[PDB]
Amino acid sequence: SSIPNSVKIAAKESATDLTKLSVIINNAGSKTGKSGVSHLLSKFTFLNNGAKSALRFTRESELLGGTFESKVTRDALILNTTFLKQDLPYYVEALGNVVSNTQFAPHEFNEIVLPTANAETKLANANPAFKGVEKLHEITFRRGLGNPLFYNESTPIKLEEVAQFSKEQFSGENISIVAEGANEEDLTKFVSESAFCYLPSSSSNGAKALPTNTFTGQEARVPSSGASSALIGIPVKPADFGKYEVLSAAIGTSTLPSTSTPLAQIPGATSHLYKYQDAGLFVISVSGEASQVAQGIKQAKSVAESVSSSALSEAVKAAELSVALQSTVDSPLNVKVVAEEAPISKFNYVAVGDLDVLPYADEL
Amino acid sequence: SSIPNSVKIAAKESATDLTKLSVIINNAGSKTGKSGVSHLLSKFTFLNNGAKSALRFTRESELLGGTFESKVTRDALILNTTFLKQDLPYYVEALGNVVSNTQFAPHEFNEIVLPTANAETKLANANPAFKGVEKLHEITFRRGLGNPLFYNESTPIKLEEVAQFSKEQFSGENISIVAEGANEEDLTKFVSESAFCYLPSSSSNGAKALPTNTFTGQEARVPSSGASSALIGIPVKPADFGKYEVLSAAIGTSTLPSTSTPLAQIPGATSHLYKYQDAGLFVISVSGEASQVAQGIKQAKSVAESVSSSALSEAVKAAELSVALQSTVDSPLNVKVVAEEAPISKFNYVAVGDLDVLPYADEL
Amino acid sequence: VQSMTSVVKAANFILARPTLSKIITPLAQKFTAYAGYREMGLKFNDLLLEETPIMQTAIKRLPSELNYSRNFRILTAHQLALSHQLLPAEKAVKPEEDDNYLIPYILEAEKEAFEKAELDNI
Amino acid sequence: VQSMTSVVKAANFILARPTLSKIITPLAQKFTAYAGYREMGLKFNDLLLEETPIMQTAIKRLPSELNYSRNFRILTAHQLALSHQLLPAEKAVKPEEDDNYLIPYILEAEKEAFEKAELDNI
Amino acid sequence: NYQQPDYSSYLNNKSGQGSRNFTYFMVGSMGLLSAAGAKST
Amino acid sequence: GVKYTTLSNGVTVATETNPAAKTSSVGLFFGAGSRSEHSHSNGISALTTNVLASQSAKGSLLTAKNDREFNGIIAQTTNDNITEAGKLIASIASNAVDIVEKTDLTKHKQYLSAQASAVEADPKSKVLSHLYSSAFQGYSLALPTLGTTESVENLENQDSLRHLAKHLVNNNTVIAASGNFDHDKLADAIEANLKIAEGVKPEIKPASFLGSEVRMRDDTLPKAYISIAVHGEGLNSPNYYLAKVAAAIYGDFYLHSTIAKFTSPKLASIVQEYNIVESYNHYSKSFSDTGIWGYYAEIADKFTVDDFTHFSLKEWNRLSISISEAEVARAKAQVKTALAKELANSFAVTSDIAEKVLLVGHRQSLREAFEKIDAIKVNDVKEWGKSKVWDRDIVISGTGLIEDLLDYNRNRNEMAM
Repeated sequence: SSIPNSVKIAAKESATDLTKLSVIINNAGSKTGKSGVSHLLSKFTFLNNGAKSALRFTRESELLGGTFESKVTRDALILNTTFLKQDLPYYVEALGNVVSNTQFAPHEFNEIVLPTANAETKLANANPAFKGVEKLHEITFRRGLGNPLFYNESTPIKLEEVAQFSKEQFSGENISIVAEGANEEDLTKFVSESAFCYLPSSSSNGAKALPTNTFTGQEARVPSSGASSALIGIPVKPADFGKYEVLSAAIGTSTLPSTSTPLAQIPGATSHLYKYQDAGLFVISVSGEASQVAQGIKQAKSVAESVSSSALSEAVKAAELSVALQSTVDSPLNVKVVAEEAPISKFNYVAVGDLDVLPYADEL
Repeated sequence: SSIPNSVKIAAKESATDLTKLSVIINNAGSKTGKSGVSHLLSKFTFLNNGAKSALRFTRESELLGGTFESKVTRDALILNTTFLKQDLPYYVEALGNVVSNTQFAPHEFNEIVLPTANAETKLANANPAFKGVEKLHEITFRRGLGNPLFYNESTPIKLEEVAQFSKEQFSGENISIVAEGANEEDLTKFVSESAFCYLPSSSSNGAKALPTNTFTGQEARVPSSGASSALIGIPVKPADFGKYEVLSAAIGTSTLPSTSTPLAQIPGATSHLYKYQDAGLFVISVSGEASQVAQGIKQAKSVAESVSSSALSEAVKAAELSVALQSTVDSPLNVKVVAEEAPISKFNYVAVGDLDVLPYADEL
Repeated sequence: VQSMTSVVKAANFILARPTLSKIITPLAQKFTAYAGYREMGLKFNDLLLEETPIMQTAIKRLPSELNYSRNFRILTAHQLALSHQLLPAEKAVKPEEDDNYLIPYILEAEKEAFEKAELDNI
Repeated sequence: VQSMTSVVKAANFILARPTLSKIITPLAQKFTAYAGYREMGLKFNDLLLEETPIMQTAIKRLPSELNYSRNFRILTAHQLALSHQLLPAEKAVKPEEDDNYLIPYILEAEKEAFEKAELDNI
Repeated sequence: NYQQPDYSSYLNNKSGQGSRNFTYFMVGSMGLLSAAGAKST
Repeated sequence: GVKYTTLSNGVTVATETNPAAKTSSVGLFFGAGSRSEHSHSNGISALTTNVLASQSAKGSLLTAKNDREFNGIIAQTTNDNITEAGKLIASIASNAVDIVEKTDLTKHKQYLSAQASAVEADPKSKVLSHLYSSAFQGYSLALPTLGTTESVENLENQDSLRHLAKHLVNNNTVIAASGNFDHDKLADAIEANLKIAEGVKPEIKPASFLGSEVRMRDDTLPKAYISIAVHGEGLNSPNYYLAKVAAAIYGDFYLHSTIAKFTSPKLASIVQEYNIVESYNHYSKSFSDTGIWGYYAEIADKFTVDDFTHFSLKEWNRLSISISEAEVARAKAQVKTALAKELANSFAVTSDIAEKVLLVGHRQSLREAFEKIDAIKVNDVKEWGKSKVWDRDIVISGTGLIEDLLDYNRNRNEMAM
């Protein structure tokens, strides 16, 4: 159902007595705004409201036993919440006061949003696989989906930019509420009487990200200390999400930790199909010691291609399982796994770590 | 002149009463060995000897008023010394004990060469122009000349590797002594009676770097805090060093600080032709604020091309001046400036800093 | 000792009634003028006792330009007291520049502290 | 106090002459055995007075494996002293295990210090 | 860099090494008077 | 071939012609730096030189030399093209007023203001530039060599034209050269092309040293940058080389250099017991009649600025007492090498020969300088130390993380014991 602001509301029952309510801001992710504003906004989103301060809201939520989180994705900014079914009228209201009338106080920008954002960026980039994936996105999609998922000092962000990116975003058309374990009529009533109905019907100056414009064949290299990594990225149209998913499930994927898969036989290797609204990225990554990774990535490439279609067929059911597991409420997916052949000749390549040992794209 | 070890010795008079004596190890630079070993070796080179310790040699040299330095270049490892004409028999002897029987003690690797190397790497990479140039070399020359000029933790180096890279290098054929303000016969006698005559005639297991194999069209981007930079690099054969030199002198170059040049009219812009034995790299760089650099690099690109040949002709004398200025003893050059047209369509592009603002190669 | 919130509440309690504002405001202005801090280049907020966690937090959150201006004012006041000389009326802080710049930050810190105390006391 | 270089020089002064080595070396071995440090898991080099800039430099210059083994030996000796018990001959440090591992580093540090003093004294 | 405040009036009229000599004289006189008083006490 | 030539007019052509010079340069200098400016017109000397140096060159490299005392344009070319460079600058100079009259200074003023701001951004140049001013506050020598943003913005063509007509005169101008070329051919080329108005040499504006401290405490910077110096011997002073020798006794230091642990100066060994300082630099800056002797230092630790100043100044005390012969022998050798290093490039010697010919009227080749330095005994250094260092007034400058830099009295008291 929807309200006059064109906010999409979806609600379905859940296995447990646990209401999982998420607000997905369609294009407030790292793709839309200036590089990193989405991450800083995700930090700010719960740190004050017109209705409630941060301290009061956090204390009341913990008293209520619920959990609130704000995760930034390239497509959308997701505000997750998980609370007992009894506490729905509270949290929905809170989320209203989060989407609108968020204070954006500088004393929080300098204290709780820059330190936290920098700490998260350092922690994530410490893993060479994640750094390689970010670079691979940056080179496969030069703008939009290529924007780094986290804030970086290389692109300074002023608080006014974050505040102006909260406004002209966060429009009724641009958000969707998704609830597991909540009645759609009750959630609709609460949203209607919440702050959401004060949102602009349509953003006056929405970013309106330009077409994806996938660029294939590019390679990059990111020197780094510690563990090394090597990643191969195939851009894919949405209609191909099925094919590659099956291919991933055929060779082995992070979403499906399972030995005996072709890719698992080489240490540190895993594949995953990042799915987005208008484009996707099939990533084959190997991590660990540089000398081991050098041969591991070549073996992983040789495994991704030359996979028999007969063997690919059995992977259809595993691909359906993987899609269902990834179908978590915050990121719903409708992917028709089809098992057709998936080309790999158009790969991008990115190496991280001991660049002296890791191979170049011409070596595959 | 030469000794039985095939060591090349060249000596010529100098304007001042100052002997400048340099030992150029032909292929002990960052191109040859494992990435960064040349820099670490440059750190070790004067830090101990069989004949003299670090402390004794440094104290005696300073008492003698001389200066000793060890700079690493992609082609060769250069051991510079500048001392009064009276002190030649000392320093040459010292350099002998430097090329051979260098101690390579671990307590120096951990105390005076790793901290110093890391400090120098951080100081140099702090300048976005130098970081961009290093990346541009890394992408234009995939190996060899592309190796970073300085040691980096991303490629761990063990002391034994440096010690084994000093041996099998530093062969008589592989070094050249060049002296300004020293008589060739006297220098030859001193070298013959120095430790140089104990060097291997030819290295048994010299690295013998592979052909340059320039790769053109590649682009890279290096996020960085502070000042941003944008660089364009044209790989060049040695025979073209003249042409590009003239072109550089036509638009403006770092070696020739001079306003009124076409490139100097845009702030922060400078050009330079890095010259090596078998390949070269013409680099047009712009540094400063990201927003300024974004347009500055495009203007510099538009200036490098469309430069009139008639205007290019006047740059011939400036190019000769630039070659003479760069002809410093440690890096002698024989470059015939020709003034012929110099193509730029094959450029590589590298951006450093606020990657959100800086352009992509498709924007030139 | 007295919370800035309490004094602001009392001041608004008075100011809301012209019956008392018309009587006290002239007296308050004369008292501040005679207080002698303006002639030293100081604003009211500069006199506030910094050595309190709430006050330190409020100062830390102060904008860069205001913080630097406050530092210069404090340094000038220290120099004047050290030299036993006062700024003339021309260089003195005019009444209209007593902008109470630091009060909002102190009140924010006080509100945070009071919310913490109220929430953890239940 | 005595420089390790001086004691090493004296030991080599003696050892160069069998006339004195054949007399003292047995006595030295017996005296080291009776010293009682081996039974506590300590080597000679562990007893050396660390609190000296030369000695601290030498230890800082020690390889990782030797440094960790020395740390364990010192900890074991402290535990044995605390418990007033000694290792049996089986677990005691054998005479051949007194390798004087730390002497080279101490001598290098002493040579550096002596070179500094000699050079700056001219 | 910038224009310094004018100290002309504050500057001393006396010689560069002379004023410090006079400062030495009075500091030493203070020290030795204090020594004499301490001796007496 | 240091020989000099005086044209039909009083202009002197001094040329350090020397075979085996890699490249040759010629430059016309007139003795009017920031010394000969005043606050309203500060930076005009740099602006007018930049405009002249901005003129089109026939393949030559015109660059502007700007300094406290002297200022001029320098052209660098290959040895075979030197005569063209000589004729070029004479054309630039003879047409100086005409060029400036029609020249639009807006772009040049932006370049000059950008330079001055860039000088302020670099902590060393700011500290040194402030240091020179604080010592000479109240006199024209305190003015920045390149001027200041607000001062420059008020400059107008009339200001420079007044400046050139006052200073760009035959008696106040010199021509310098260096490289592998015939002296006579250059002199003849200049005479046939240089036409300048006659005028009296402007009296050099006096300046006097005033011990003072200028603190720019900047807590956002990563390191503390400080410089402390005394009234060192300037040019045309018999102790000019002696001052340089004294500076070389303490020499240079850089904590992250391979030579740090093995360098001779006593202060270098002292500071490493705690890693007190990352880098420091002793220097003897010398002007026409006044010089500043001291050091520049960058401290990367907030808590060790006072420790450095104490030890560095304590080391200065050893100039007058317990100075070792080995140090003087080291300093003499180090200065001689440093002196010869400065004169390697033909550009550098051209600047140097112009400086001496203007500010002292005569020049000493390396042969004479080596004969002078070689004769410096330990006693001569000690007498100089007592004269110019012992209990003498210091001038202090500092910009970053200065909070630990103890005030003037503490540092000044360390100058005597």
